[PDB]
Amino acid sequence: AYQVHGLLKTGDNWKFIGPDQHRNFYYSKFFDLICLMEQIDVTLKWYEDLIPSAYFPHSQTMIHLLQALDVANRLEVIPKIWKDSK
Amino acid sequence: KNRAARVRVSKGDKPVTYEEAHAPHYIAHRKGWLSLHTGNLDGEDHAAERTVEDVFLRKFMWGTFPGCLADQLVLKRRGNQLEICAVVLRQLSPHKYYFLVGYSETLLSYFYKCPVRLHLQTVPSKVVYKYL
Amino acid sequence: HIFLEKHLESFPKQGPIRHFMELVTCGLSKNPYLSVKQKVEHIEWFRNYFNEKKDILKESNIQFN
Amino acid sequence: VDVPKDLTKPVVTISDEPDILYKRLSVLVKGHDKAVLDSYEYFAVLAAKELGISIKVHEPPRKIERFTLLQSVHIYKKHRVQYEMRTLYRCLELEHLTGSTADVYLEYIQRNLPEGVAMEVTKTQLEQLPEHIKEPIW
Amino acid sequence: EEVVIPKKKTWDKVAVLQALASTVNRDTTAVPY
Amino acid sequence: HYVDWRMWRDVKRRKMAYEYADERLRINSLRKNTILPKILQDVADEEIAALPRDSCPVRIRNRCVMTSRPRGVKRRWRLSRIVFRHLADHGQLSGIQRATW
Amino acid sequence: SLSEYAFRMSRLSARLFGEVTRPTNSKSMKVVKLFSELPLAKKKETYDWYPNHHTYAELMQTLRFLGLYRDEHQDFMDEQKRLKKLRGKEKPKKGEGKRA
Amino acid sequence: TEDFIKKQIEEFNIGKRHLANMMGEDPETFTQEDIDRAIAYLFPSGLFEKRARPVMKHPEQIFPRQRAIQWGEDGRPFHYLFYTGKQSYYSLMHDVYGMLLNLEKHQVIGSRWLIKEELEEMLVEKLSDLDYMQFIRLLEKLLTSQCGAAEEEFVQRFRRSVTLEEPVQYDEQGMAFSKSEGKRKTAKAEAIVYKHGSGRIKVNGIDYQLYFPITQDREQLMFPFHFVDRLGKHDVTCTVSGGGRSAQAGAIRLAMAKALCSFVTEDEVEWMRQAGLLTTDPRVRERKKPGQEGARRKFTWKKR
Amino acid sequence: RPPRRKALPPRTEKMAVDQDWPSVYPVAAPFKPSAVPLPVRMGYPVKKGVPMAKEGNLELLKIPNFLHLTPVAIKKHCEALKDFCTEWPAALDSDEKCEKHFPIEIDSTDYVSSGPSVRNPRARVVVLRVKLSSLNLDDHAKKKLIKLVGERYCKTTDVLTIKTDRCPLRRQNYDYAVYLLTVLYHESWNTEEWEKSK
Repeated sequence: AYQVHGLLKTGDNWKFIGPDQHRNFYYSKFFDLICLMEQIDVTLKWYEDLIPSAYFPHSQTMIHLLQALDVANRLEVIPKIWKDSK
Repeated sequence: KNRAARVRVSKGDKPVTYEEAHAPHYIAHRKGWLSLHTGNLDGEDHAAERTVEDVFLRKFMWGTFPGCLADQLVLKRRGNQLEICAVVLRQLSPHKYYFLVGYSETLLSYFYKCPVRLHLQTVPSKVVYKYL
Repeated sequence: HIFLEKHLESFPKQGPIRHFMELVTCGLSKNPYLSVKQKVEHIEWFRNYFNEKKDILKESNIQFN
Repeated sequence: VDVPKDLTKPVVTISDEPDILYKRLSVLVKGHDKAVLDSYEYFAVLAAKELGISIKVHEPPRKIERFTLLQSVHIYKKHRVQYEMRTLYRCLELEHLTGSTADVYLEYIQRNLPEGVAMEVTKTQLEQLPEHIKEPIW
Repeated sequence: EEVVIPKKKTWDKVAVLQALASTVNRDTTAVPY
Repeated sequence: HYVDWRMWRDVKRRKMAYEYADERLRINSLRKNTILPKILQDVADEEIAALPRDSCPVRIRNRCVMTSRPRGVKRRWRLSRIVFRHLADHGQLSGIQRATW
Repeated sequence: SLSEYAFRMSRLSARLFGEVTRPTNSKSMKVVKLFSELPLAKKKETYDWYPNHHTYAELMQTLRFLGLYRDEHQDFMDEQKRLKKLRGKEKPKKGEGKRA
Repeated sequence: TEDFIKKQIEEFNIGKRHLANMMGEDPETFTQEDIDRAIAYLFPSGLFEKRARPVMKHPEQIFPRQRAIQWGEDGRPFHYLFYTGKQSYYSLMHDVYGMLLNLEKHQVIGSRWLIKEELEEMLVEKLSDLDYMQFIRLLEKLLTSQCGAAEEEFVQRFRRSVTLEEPVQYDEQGMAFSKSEGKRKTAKAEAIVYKHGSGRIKVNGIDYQLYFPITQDREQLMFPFHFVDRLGKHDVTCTVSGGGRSAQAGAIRLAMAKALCSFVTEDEVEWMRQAGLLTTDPRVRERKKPGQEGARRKFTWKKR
Repeated sequence: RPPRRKALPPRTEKMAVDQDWPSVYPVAAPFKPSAVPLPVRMGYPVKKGVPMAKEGNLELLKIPNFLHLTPVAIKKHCEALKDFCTEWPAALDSDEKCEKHFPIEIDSTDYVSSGPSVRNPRARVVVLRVKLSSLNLDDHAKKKLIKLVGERYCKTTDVLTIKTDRCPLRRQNYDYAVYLLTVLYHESWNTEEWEKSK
């Protein structure tokens, strides 16, 4: 996924991300994978970088982020996330 | 007694914004101009056309956002660009605000043959500089 | 824009009409606000007017072409 | 972490035509605001320094055009209102820069020209004698 | 002593704008423009 | 939809003057000289007299572009003194401020 | 007045600088000064002195009919017109002046 | 309130850091002057009122020093003279009176008294004219008494400096001279007076007697040198521009006096100042006002 | 009752002290209080008051802010634009050498103004300047050229100045200036018989 995203970012390939629905689906799947398979620090960095500049997360993505935080035991971010949800 | 653009005190309760509070002799002293364009400079031209455009823009924007405007517009001109900066109350749903922004930008761009941008800053209520 | 003498070939080589058209061409050459087409149109209108008025001009003993 | 992996760049083509040489660009900016002109002067000077262009600044004397209007709508001729339109100046003289550099700098400072500030740039184009003038055809 | 005249660099009318845009990344805190 | 019928008359006069300006200039140039014969100049005088009256530029009046006021008009802004004051005192005219010195 | 050398030099200079190569008085020079500039009527400030009030008024009226422009002044005028029509003030038909 | 002031202080610190980031400078060494310069550059404003221009000062300065309520949660006022309504002024008076009592126990040139507005700003309390006069009288009685160093420092808190208001060069040939400038009406003059000379004045490269035909102008030129008895002992080269004959003569006179001040003694300089030879004349033409014939003449009030 | 929308907190709160400011403001834009993380205040304060806060402050909205031209942004822009510049000839160190090698100076003006129309007649003026010393002339040709040009030659500066403004375009005026210089030079080097009447 990181290789695919780097390919998207290289040059003007980002313009091929597609319509709004396709872009939202792409970023949702990317962030879900990032939350599942990455260290919580890099996960939070990606969360800051993409949301809300890249897309607006869905409740399922937020739940996945909460699960990743719980796995990392970094519950101190849990309140902030709720504010983010608001 | 001078009456131009002054808000005469009546009871000490009528609220006025920063611009309404200040009298004409305070222009360039405590308040800047509401329209900035190179027309009135030395040697420059087309001042009358810019003035007519500004008057029409103010009237059109006031009549297009009924009661939404919380203060006078600011009409900036850079090259052939035309930025209308407005302060608007948070009355309408943002859907109507976006519709009106797109409408006014496209219509003014086609009417004055210049790229017109409209920048809105929302306020919860009319800002009160003082009470008169 | 400037050398419009070539458009005076339909006018007398010498004479008062030539002097007046020399003045007109000088004025047109000094004019930066008119395209070449309009400058030529002015001279063409003068030529047509003088042609229509050739009777009066020849009465005044001033030949026009 | 979302930085682009690669950067795209514009195309700069080195043509075969020799570039135009400029002895002096006299960018005279006129405005109604001294602070705005000062900020623009600082911006332009910093841009010129970072672009390796020699630049000098001076301030021509301002011009304050004044005029008078009758105050009351009817009669009362002795009462008037006097308005003025201050024109403040700032002249930037850029010396010995080529045509490409001049065009780039002018575009950069013109696209960023603040509203209410007019600009009159005077370009001194160095030229060589035409062939007809180097030696007499006679 | 000889003077050389450099070749004239040419570019598209949007080249300067593209060069400037190359220097700005995406604002993370900002919603799309 | 002009301010008054006088403004409408002024607009019509301006339009007709713009239409006939080239011919008026040509005929006046034929007249205002001493090179050409007198008979031709008299004919040109008659011809320019035969032109419609409203085509004469001297009949154009610089009324205000917003209240049709025929006097007190500042040519640079084409506005009457009252309208110009109303706009300037509200800050809606760039760079115009009360003059105090 | 000047020597023939100076006079002919001036004439040659006028020839080079696109002036009138033949002697001419001021009255005829008025023709040159007429064609050297646009006529007063043709000037941009003259024929386009007024803004197109037809265009402005018709556009605003059409927008108001389409509902995208709230002309408060016209609403006030319509309210006053309705009140006056209820009171009994209405325009009569053409050719029907009350005074006969 | 106090919590509001704390929040404003935190916001100001964050904004100072952000501004230092924006201007690319060290946040730890970003002084208030740097803040002001950055704000002036980023938010230019030609408004003449300096208080109307954008400002991002410390909350201690932006907010009035009247502070929040002068009592804690319990409601007890902090200052013991609070109920006087003028706790600052009366506390200051009490301290001054204590100083006078201690002075009793133990036993002008470059400063003026701050105006009532300055004292009000000092104590952030409204004061009356008679209150200010009473305080000034007490301060002056303190000064007249044998005030010590501490009392002098106390007074200096209220002392305001009075606004009271030369190089020698050598030419390419080692002729020691002095150069000065002067203005009069619209005429501006620049004069050069040499240390040693034989009384030769060249105005615009022309001798004064041929440049100033009027005897009055020559008398004006003579005035500075004659005042110091140095007639015929100095050479002057001066250039004047603008104005009329008398304005040019006055400008040259002022420039010559200022330049010659570099050679005469300090007592002679003081004498020249007392004679009015060094003060730039502020008498300039007054503008004509609308509705009036001239600067001061009104239109003839119509006969009734 | 329909719900009432609640305005979000401004994004300046989410900003970082060590962020990249040019990202926030890439281009000239009006002052947005929700986007400027500075507690700037503008407005003449009321008696015993403070200057108005930025939210709703029309005075700050009036100012043509330079927030898009911070020194960091200027440096980055110049670094990007350095690829577009061409080096000036190092040999031409001073105006003396410039006059030695390039004896003709062409002056033209471009006027920038706010409005939908970019046309400006004053931009059509071209001013050609040349030192007669830098030309190749003899005594007689120089003397004849001076009389021909008249006031266009200043003997103090030894500079001939030909101003062309009669053509609609700047290129046409430049061509006319070159042609005028050519014909003046050729007539100067041409000798007439009536010149003997001097």
